[PDB]
Amino acid sequence: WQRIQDEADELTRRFVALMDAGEPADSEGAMDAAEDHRQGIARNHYDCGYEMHTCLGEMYVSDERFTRNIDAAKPGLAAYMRDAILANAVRHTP
Repeated sequence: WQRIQDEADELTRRFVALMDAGEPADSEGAMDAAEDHRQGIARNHYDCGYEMHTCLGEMYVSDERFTRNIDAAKPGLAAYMRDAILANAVRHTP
């Protein structure tokens, strides 16, 4: 497919779908999604990096430039995602 963009968009729906259920971002399914999230991100470049994952959490809310674009497809998804990243990361490394 060579389309390394639509794949990321599947995650948003996947994460957002969690919001729809209002599951706990610490949901194994959600967190497992975090594992998938990290796996797909790291797979594109670099490798294991829970820390680099935490770094993206910043843009998911920091720098109104990125926050504004991400959350544009759903309100508050950015804030919720930040919660998602750390919980998965924390069970691995607090």
